[PDB]
Amino acid sequence: PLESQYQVGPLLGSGGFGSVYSGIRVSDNLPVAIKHVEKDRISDWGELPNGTRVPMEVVLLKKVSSGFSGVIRLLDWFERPDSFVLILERPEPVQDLFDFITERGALQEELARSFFWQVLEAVRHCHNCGVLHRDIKDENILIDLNRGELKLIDFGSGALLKDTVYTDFDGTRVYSPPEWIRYHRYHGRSAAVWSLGILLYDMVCGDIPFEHDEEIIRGQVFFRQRVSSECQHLIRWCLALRPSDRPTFEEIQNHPWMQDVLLPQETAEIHLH
Ligand SMILES: Fc1cccc(F)c1-c1ccc2[nH]nc(-c3cncc(O[C@H]4CNCCC45CC5)n3)c2c1
Repeated sequence: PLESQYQVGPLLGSGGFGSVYSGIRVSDNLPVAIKHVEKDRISDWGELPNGTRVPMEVVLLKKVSSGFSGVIRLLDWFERPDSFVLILERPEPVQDLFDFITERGALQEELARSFFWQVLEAVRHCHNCGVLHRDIKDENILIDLNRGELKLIDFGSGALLKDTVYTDFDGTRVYSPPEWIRYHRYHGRSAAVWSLGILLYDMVCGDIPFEHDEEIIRGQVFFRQRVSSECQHLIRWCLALRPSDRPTFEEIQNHPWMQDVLLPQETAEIHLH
């Protein structure tokens, strides 16, 4: 079942998401990632078209898993007595964006643009498929270093997308919007756009803009690195205090800072190889 089909490799890491291992699919030597989650730690359950009780993460991944490569593909999954196991794709060589930024510091704007654009395409794809990630951040983005392609990972804090208010949140606090901090209420799209402003700031400054609740609520952005005025403007727009003042995905991608994006392969050749 799981035992024979996959050869298990080293532990890649563990956290709120559970424990993830490197691995190889025995049949064709396909590189994979093997993710284990205990049932006790799963608060958010969902149901398949089969009518089967699984972790919401499995529901969400199946809804977004198609030829589009901006989201990590779910290859298979298994239930065990006290856990679920997910077999996910694994690009090779790969590095998560948090580690990449830690090593480089602030990213050049051309590179940040390419990366941010790909994140946007991936988030739009999720939203089109009825899925809200709810934990967009550097740690949850992988870079395929050869192709220069980014992938979203870890849908364990996600939800079905809806147009009504959310009153639960389980993502990362420092990426969460002021309406959550103050009222424990938010809407999907506008909260996602706030997290994208935090992410963009992180890319171009090398760290997140806010640490404490009061800074989030105050929403005053200070630039610690040299950042173009157009990029500063896009960031401040994404981080508007009122949800309804934030741009739509379309407005973000039509913003002047976002024009003439590099292709992924060009991005790898210039910045990654
Ligand atoms: F294979 C890898 C090597 C180095 C870093 C990586 F992130 C990976 C990798 C490759 C394929 C993957 N598919 N899914 C994951 C995954 C899923 N959920 C969580 C998660 O967390 C990792 C990324 N941020 C830091 C913590 C982490 C354990 C290392 N990865 C995945 C990861």
